[PDB]
Amino acid sequence: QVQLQESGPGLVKPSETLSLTCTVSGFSLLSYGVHWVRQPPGKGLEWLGVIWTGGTTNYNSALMSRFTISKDDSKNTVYLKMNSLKTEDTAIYYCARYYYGMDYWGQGTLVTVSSASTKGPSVFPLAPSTAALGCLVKDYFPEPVTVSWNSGALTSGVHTFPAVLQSSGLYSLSSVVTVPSSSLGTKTYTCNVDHKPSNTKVDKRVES
Amino acid sequence: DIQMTQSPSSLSASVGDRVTITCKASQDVRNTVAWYQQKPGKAPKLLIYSSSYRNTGVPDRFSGSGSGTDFTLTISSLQAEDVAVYYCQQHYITPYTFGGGTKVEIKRTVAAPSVFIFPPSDEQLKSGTASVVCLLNNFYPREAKVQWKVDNALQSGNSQESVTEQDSKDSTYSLSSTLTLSKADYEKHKVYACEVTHQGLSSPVTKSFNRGEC
Amino acid sequence: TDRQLAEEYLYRYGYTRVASLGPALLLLQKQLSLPETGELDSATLKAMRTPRCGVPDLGRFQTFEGDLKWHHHNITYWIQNYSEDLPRAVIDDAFARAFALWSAVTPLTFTRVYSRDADIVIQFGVAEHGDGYPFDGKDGLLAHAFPPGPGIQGDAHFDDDELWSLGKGQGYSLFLVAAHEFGHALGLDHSSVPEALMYPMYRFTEGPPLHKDDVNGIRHLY
Ligand SMILES: [Ca+2]
Ligand SMILES: [Ca+2]
Ligand SMILES: [Zn+2]
Repeated sequence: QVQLQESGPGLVKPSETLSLTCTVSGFSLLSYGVHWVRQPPGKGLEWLGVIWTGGTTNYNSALMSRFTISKDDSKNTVYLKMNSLKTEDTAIYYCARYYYGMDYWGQGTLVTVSSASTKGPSVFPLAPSTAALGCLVKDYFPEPVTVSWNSGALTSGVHTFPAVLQSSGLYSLSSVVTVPSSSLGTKTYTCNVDHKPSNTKVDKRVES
Repeated sequence: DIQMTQSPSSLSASVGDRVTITCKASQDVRNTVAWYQQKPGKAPKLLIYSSSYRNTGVPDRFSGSGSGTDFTLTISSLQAEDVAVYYCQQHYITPYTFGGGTKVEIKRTVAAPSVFIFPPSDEQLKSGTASVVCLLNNFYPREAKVQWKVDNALQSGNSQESVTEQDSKDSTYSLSSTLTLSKADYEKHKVYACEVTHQGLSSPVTKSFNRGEC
Repeated sequence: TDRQLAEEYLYRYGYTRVASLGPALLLLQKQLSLPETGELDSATLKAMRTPRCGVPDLGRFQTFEGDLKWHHHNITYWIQNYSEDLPRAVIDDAFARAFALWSAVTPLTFTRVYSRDADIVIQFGVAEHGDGYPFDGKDGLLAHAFPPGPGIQGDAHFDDDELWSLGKGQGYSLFLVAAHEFGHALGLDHSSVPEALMYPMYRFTEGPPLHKDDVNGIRHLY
């Protein structure tokens, strides 16, 4: 089973250097090329570069030679180093395997270029025939935030809304779920909030 | 550099309609064009490769054609799960540039929103700020008016909304509007109302609560 | 501008890293079966300018994956694109008659498919064409292929900066170059017998492309 995954710090400071590592499994970097693609949130995809099987690279001239790619075929890793980071570099970065098309992609990792310091969320219960309840993940930076319900159990009716930037400079979102109102005491509903850049997880149970 | 121009930048169609997206290349790019489908919060999926070949596990309704400078992606019978942004890319000459995307959305029947309101939690008030949230659940079309009324007095500039992307099963949207007052300003008033106007509601649905109770 | 021609030929095909230039020219003269004089004489220069396969003579492009031979016998190929120099049916056929040479002497069958899942993928391209291994323009090296294995391996590429033809007249025989390249795609390395198919330089021949050294070489494999 072919897999790719990006890892690296999300927050980086302007004019400093970013390093992402693409860890590959299920295929050989001796046999496939590996490409980097980025996408600013809500915008479209931009191609960054490629490292071919024999180790030569090619980079997008729009990146003013700030960006380089190396790999280790033994350890199944591809390395992206981009220095002199600008604000414009905030995006999701993907690594993808290319063979007549990018058929397998990483899950993408968000890289926020910012001087601001990281800050973890605060979780509050949204609590009041179908009933609705949820969680309010408030005042965190930078993105992303992961919200699951009942440790991954509850899936249908879950709506996690896009984040919102506030005059404080800190994001805020909400996850909700509609449930049968009969099952309000018979079952317990827990939201699991996961803001990794600050390394905080919170589980909140919601009731009247 | 080779430019790839996708048209249209978005389109709205119904289940069963046949959809056509194009992608023009600023210069000859042969057959080396691939189409990707990208669903929100997820990475792109290889859909078509070499102009006309269908990647493994891709339904027959997805089809690609074209060569040289003009390429077409066709969905012969659009299904509700096909909502996504669709990108084209050339891999004839570096940089392997992408098109700008084509957002495909669904037409469906009007579906009225289910409205809920959530008072601030006590844990939050123990910090000096109160967030009152209003929820419009699974409605269509996307356009909906949500205005807050505190003590029947219309509020402005102290809320902000957020809308999900079109659901891939029922083609509905969901929206949240969050009113944020300070603790002091929260306690100056009693009735907190959320009035919602939408095409599936013959008349505005209001959902409210009184502070010193709920 | 002749010593620089030699330094680039020797580097590209692997003699330089294995090795004054005398010693490296001696590795080349032996490997190509020329008079081993150790000098950049006329015959070595003639050879250095003859069109040939782009695959190195000592070493490889890179470290590949696996044991560089196919572990199944129903080999599937994909013709990914065509050159404008020949009708598609003529190109489809040249690749069929090129593969037939090899089935005629091995436990392998060649079945055409229409998928990037094929083991052998055939592709025409010019300069940089999607591998790390760009072609050189008109003449020089005419094609390259890769040892058996996953992904890029097993594939065969042809320099579309050349004029592709079949029999006599102008241009390089797509049938003969393909037959050489499919040798690389089955596990063979270059031969040193001037009259073998896996000999790296291009020679137009009618009559049988395969030579004793090729059938023996393909056999210690399958
Ligand atoms: Ca292959
Ligand atoms: Ca050439
Ligand atoms: Zn060769």
